[PDB]
Amino acid sequence: SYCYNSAKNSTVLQGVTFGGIPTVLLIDVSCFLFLILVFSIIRRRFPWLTAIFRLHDDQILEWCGEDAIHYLSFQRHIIFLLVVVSFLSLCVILPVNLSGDLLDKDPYSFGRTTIANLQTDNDLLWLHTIFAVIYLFLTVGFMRHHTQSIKYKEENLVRRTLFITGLPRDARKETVESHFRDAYPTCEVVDVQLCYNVAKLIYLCKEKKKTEKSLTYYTNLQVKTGQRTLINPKPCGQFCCCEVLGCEWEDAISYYTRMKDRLLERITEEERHVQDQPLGMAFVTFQEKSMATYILKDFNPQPSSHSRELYTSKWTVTFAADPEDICWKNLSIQGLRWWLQWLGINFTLFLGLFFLTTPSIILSTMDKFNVTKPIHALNNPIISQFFPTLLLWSFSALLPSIVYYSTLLESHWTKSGENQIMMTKVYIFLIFMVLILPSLGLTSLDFFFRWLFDKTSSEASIRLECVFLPDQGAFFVNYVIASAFIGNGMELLRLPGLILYTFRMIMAKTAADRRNVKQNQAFQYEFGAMYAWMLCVFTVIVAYSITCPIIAPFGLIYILLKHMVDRHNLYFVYLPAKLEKGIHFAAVNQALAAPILCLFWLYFFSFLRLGMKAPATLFTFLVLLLTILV
Repeated sequence: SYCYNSAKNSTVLQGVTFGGIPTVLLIDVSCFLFLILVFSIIRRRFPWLTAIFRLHDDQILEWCGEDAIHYLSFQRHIIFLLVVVSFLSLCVILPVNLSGDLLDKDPYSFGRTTIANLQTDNDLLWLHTIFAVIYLFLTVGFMRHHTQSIKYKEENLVRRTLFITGLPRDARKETVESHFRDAYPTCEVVDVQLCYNVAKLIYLCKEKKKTEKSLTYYTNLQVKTGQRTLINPKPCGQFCCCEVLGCEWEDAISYYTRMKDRLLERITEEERHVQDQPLGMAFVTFQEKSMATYILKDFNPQPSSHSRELYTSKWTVTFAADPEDICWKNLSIQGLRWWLQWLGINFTLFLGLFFLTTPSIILSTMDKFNVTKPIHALNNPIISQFFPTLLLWSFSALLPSIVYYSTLLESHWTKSGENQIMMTKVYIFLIFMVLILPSLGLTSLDFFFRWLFDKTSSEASIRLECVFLPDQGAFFVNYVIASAFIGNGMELLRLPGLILYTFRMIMAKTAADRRNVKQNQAFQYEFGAMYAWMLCVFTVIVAYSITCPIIAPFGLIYILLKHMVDRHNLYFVYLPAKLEKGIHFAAVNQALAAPILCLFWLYFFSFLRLGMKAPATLFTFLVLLLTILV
């Protein structure tokens, strides 16, 4: 007498053969091995497994980048934490999940190993919650240790210049200087430089420099070949093989000369206009940092004779960044528009997340909507267990470039806030794209299915105690394996990278041009992107640790697959480390979110299964609140 009672001589449809995890795994590893085979061929063109069998931790610091050492230290800390949690979870909590009767002890159903196979009116889930908290301390300790592995000294002394926003457009340098003298007589200013709408000027000068580089290339090509080169200036104009209306061929030197002259005219126009358009922005540099900091905490003000006309109450004052990194070309989009521009991008990118992950989930349950005909209808094990998973992984792989385009479009101010904020906005969107939003989606899908089939269609309401993801949450398990074998081997071969390789070698000017292109063949290692990827998959793993612990070992494999691969990725192909120390600290403050999410989702599923009447729900609420506050 347990959930999934029966149908008329047809059993049930929701059950799956061990969530289909083995077969996809086999398929996955096959592709992985397939990829590694190609890898060998690639390395025979541009086994080396003995290298990873032989790599050591001294030569990497001896010659390669310094920050790669901290990245590998974080990788080692994560692998140790994951192996500890795997051997601590599969030992106790898997037998605890198996010691229940909601799945009727069916032979090869995934749900028998998940939290779904656990009585709601029990005390064993207390262990869950206890388990769900001890992780924190464990993880915290490990993360704390990793901090002591880098212990970067806090030195960011760029504080002699203050960036001030909210100044009136009619403000003058003399007036603001007099205001600072009056409000802060003990504080003396060396220089005030008002910011104007130069942005448009920057943009034009960037296009001039691009045009000149192009002109110099075609002039040097003529001089070398004696031939005039015709070009098509339309998008994709290289692929225009035929004189069709819209594929006009022009002389390259004549085109780029005319473009340069038109850009020069517009630059000279804009240079006259530059003052007329101030931003009400200001930079105030100082002899000493301490007076600037004094003004800063004072604002975080002292009246002057020039307080009223300068609208001092509307100013926002911060420490000015490095003058060589501040994006002037993105400073003209200040004001509420920027804030609106904010919502003008992420939200639509948010609406992107509903159009790439929701498909996959649908293919996961495209055969589980009739909630009847329960006679082994299911689907081919290739699809609905693997194909949606691979599709989700591929969309996640395409996401970081989309986030790069979005961050460029939203036009931030400081270049420093273009990689740390980049990593944060890739990690958050990845979490919202694989872990939280898809899980909520298919949990609500199971709610719909249960309302369609379980005791509601016949005479009553929903028996909500046995509510869980369809395939009993097998899907993310596949994802982890899809991120471990096919995903990691795929990342090893860098198919976007090799596509760029082939697309740059095929499209050229001369057949024998192997000298060029190869100069930019290798690219800088994007520590932010790979940190965000590892943290996204780690959140997917640890989030379902107290729940559906079969993922816990599989995710371990992932990080191992990652570890070795990134070692190779940090020795042979990709460039050495260059990034700053802030990214690693942010990544340290990133893994702490995974067990918090795990606690939140354990509480969420417990509250979904059983109401708030039981003291367990109240205990989960209070403990989640206190750990979140701390």
